Amino acid sequence: RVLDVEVYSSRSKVYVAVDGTTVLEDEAREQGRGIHVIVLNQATGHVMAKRVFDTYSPHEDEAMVLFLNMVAPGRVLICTVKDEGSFHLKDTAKALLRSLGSQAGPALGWRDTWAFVGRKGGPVFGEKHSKSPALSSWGDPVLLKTDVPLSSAEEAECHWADTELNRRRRRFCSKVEGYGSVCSCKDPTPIEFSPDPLPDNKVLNVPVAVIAGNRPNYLYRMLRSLLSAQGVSPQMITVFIDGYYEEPMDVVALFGLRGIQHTPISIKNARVSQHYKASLTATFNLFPEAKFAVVLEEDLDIAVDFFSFLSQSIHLLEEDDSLYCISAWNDQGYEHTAEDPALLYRVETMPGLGWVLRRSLYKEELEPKWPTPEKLWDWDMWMRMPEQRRGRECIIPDVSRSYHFGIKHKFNTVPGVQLRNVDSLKKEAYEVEVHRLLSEAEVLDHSKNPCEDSFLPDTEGHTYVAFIRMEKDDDFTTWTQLAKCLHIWDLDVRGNHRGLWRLFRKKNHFLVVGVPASPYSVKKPPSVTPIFLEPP
Repeated sequence: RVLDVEVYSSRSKVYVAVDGTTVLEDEAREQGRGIHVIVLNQATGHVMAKRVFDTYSPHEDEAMVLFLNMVAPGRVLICTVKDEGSFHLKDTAKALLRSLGSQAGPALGWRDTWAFVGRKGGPVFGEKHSKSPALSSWGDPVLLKTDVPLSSAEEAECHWADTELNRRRRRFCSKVEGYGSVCSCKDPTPIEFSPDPLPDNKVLNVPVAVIAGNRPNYLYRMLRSLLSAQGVSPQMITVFIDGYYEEPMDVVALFGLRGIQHTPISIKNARVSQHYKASLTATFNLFPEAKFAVVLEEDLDIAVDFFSFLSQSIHLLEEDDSLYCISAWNDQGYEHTAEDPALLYRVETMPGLGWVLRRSLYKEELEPKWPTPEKLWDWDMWMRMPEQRRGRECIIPDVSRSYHFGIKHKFNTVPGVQLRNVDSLKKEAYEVEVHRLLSEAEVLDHSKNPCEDSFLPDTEGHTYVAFIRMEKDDDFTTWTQLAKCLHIWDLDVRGNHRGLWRLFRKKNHFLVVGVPASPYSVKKPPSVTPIFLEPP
């Protein structure tokens, strides 16, 4: 058979139509702006992808050239511009549009209305161009009646060997486009992974909760990092999606993981908060013998040794009840302030971004008092308030084991790292080592400037101390200002332990103590006057 595709380019609206039923409209007044790309398979005409690219605005043309390159060849692409798409098209995008046999596309100019439907890899089916006769005038709205030959059920599909990876590959690859080489006949990229097994692994039977929304592109990247991490048990992973969006679920099914959907109790940050609640209770219901639960969000890269790092450290959670969590994320650990991968800290905060929650804490304290949907509080800020944290601390590594790729942070690439002196992070033993470190550490010149490298001797390996004005345990004026000029996280006050911040400057360990609030002011010579910085 053959498909009557109807595409339409206009000033304020834009639509497509596949055998009588239009699968995308957009008469909205301020939005949708740029080229709209819709993608429908070549043997049934089902939509596999829907896109918008603001090439009226800079650099979205680069998003489009990428995406069209990720679309499998043979595939009928339809384009239909509205409002304006010329302004930042650039030679590269016009070149790709030429490649797909479009000639009115590469010559697209100011506020033109242009519609193109055609096959990727030839040939062209219908192109329709409209020229803006004046610069305030626009291309007369265009409508393009093309009939599009339907291919065999066999020529649209990729004939791989019948491995059931490739069975789930085909169920994904025939449903959504834009994921590229995972859906390409030749050189098909892997859909399961061969992570080196971690021996002595204590995190075997800890569930992994993946908190995801309608960002399938992020979640695909996330899961590939995760299922590649040393010692993963995909059995224990379940991806909680907040909504009934099918594309994020198809990515879950592509890797063959367990996917839970949740009806969005809204609004805003309350809505995220309720998804976290729902997902957490759900994880402990799917795994009632589970003492802990790993919580990862979909916008995170998972370091190679992430489960190596948890297995070594998780005994601390049950042996030390003054611990709130274990986190993979050092707020202060950027590439220039973090160095030791074997090293661990205690901090009086709850960083999130890949963390371990203990079952007892959740069902005995947190879940009963979890904020109602009426209140628009961030879940993590609420978990960091003293009624929830109750003065407990979180284990973090100096080099993080998660990377946040949403929308310069140091991230561990070395695998199978042996953490040093793990048991020295129980409450009292950590205090032993802290004092130990201040007794061996060389005090600095506190009349020299702390914001420049001049502050630290030109050396590597030594450990140093600086003292800053912290009048109360609530006075972070000087530290916030300090934080800014070393170019690390500055907004809120993170990584403090009894008034002590641990960081690295110029490959040397570097200790900041707030005087007099911190109980470590005892280590400060009377000669030294505590450093103080004011803001504006």
